[PDB]
Amino acid sequence: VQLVESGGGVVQPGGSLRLSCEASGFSFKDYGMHWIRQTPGLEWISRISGDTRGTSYVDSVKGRFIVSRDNSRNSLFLQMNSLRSEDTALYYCAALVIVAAGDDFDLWGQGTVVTVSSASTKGPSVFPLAPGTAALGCLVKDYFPEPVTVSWNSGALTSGVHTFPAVLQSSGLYSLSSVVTVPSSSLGTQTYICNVNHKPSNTKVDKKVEP
Amino acid sequence: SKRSFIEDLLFNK
Amino acid sequence: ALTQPLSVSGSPGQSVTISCTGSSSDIGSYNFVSWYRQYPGKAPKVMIYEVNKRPSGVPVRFSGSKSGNTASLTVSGLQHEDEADYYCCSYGGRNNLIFGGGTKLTVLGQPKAAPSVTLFPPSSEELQANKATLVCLISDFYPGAVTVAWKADSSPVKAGVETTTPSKQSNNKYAASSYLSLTPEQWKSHRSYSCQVTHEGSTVEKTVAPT
Repeated sequence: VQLVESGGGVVQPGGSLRLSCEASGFSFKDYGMHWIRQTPGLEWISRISGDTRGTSYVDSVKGRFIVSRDNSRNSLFLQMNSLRSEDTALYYCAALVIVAAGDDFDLWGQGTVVTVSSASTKGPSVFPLAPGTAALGCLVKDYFPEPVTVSWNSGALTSGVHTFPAVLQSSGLYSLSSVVTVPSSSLGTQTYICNVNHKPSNTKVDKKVEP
Repeated sequence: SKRSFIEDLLFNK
Repeated sequence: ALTQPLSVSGSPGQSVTISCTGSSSDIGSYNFVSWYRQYPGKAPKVMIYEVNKRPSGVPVRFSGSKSGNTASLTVSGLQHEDEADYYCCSYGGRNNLIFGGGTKLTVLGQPKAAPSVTLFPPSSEELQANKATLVCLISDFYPGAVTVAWKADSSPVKAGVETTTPSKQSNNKYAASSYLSLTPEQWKSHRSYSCQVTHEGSTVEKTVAPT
């Protein structure tokens, strides 16, 4: 018993996607179906009845999205037009037991990521994060797509290196930071250089990090 | 299917 | 529009409860409250529906109840397999479904650790380049659930925050990072900015100021 989604991806603001949900294992025509998207929580978007006769939308997507189904092929669709940044989410389709009436069937698909971004491939700008123990870093700001790799002193500094995971900004560009704790006494003896490498854009940046 | 019947009414005003 | 606590925890064999607060026209008016468990990288599965009903297969230790405008999920005799995110759901009042924000249930098998927090002010180069990014880096806390608050002088700041959900480090503690985007004039025109990390009811704050 399974719901199999597809149709997501990276789309430009104003763009269109058509999400698909493919149903096997159960009597599709007999269940209301919903679309639910997930961001940091879950947000209910839309519902269509089993007999296709009746549809609901949350207000923010009214006018722009249209739910549809094809019972003859066990398929559920979400035509998304006029996409906004705020639409970026992991979209689930689901048969939800809200009123069971003796039938506790509840089933979700595996999700499909929609990211609304006008963002070309772009290498990062690398800025230094200058400083017992003392911490120093590299800001790897505004790149696309993922990932970057950070090392320090051509890989020869690795103890105390903590390269954190990246964030996806409103703008569609990613930023991460790499921070290393060195002994405070090392701030004169050692040169601290971070090496950021971003492969989709063939970008290799080095940046002196100095107090 | 009664779940269909009352769930549909539940999303109609 | 349905409120859950950010996170809750307990040891193997303890009992924990997750509340879920709605309004009167939703949780207070219908018995259509469901709960969903979600594991990292997987889709939600229903644990409870119609307030207190359990599908066969969901362990007997999961129970749901409702009082006034607040539903609750209790998990008796905790087990490590019960660690996950749990979302409540209710009929919304007008052809409608609303979800809670999520709660992270941690089944503890490691002593707690407050986070350590490093705040970096905007670099010289980035201000040259006309941007300003405050970098809050958060390490080594357990459980992996933390609240990030920003402050210009003493007033809360929400505009421009983007924050990473906590990820397991190699030391099986968690890390998150937060970024406050500022114009260079906002940055230079307050006496200080602050990153407040609250974990387990203890708060680690870090402040930076313009120079």
